[PDB]
Amino acid sequence: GSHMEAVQNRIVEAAERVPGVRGVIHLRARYVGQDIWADMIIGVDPENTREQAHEICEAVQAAVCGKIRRIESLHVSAEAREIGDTTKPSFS
Amino acid sequence: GSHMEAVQNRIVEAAERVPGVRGVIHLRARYVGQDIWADMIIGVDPENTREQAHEICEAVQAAVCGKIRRIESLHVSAEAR
Repeated sequence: GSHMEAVQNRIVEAAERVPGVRGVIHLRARYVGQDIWADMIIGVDPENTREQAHEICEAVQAAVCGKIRRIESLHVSAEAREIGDTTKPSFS
Repeated sequence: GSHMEAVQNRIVEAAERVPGVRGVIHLRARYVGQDIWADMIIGVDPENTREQAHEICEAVQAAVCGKIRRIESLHVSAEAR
C-alpha cells in the first residue's frame, strides 16, 4: 500500500467519524507481529470541558478498536484545537 | 529478577501512590523495539464521578510515565470497586 499506511488511514477515518472529534493530530502505530498497538492524539473543540474531552477520547478508543481488525491496544488523548488551525494527520 | 518483572513492580508502586487510586486491578506491559508499551486498570472508589475517575487515570499516566523513562505509551482506565 504501503500496508501500515492503509491501516493508518482506516484508523484515522474511524476516529474522525466519532462525534466530538475535530481531526486526528498524530497517530503512532507499532506492529507487534500482525497486531497493532497505537497511540493517538485527537483535536477537540477548545470549548469542551476536560470532562467532555475525556469522553471523546473514550468514544474514539471504543470505535477504533471495534472497527479495525488487530488493534491490540489503543491510547487516545486530546488537544484543544483550533480557532482555525489546521493540519492533516501526522504519523510515526 | 528480570527487567520486565522489575519494570512491572515499579509501575504498580508508582500507581498505588497516586491520590485516588484504590489498587491496581490489572497490568499488561510489553516491549516494542527499544520501548515499553503498557495498559493498566486501576480501582477507584464507587463514589467517584466519571469526571473524577478520568482525572485519577490521567494522574496515574503522568506519574508512571514521569518515573519510568522507557515507557513510550501507557493507557490507564478505571473500574469502580
